[PDB]
Amino acid sequence: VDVQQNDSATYTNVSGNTISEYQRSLATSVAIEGRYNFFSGSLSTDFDSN
Amino acid sequence: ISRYFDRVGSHFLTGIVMGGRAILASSTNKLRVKRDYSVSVVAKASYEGL
Repeated sequence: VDVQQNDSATYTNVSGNTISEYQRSLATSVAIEGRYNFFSGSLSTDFDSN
Repeated sequence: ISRYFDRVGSHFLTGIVMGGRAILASSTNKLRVKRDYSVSVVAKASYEGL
């Protein structure tokens, strides 16, 4: 048997990192008024989406 | 003959140097991206009669 010295080392390192972020906002508002000498009217509407 | 060169080689070592070798290779990439847009709209009306 023929034995040869072969003292050796190898190293490898691979890493990946990722972040993804998405954001949305929506706002809506409506205000209405109505007037008559013997009547008053008001309406409001509000909407929010995230 | 072809098998002989395959199994024991066509040459033999007669002049060798005795050593240590070390190698390192390293790489890094980073990327970050940000983009955002905002819109705001206002519409107002006021109206009057007699």
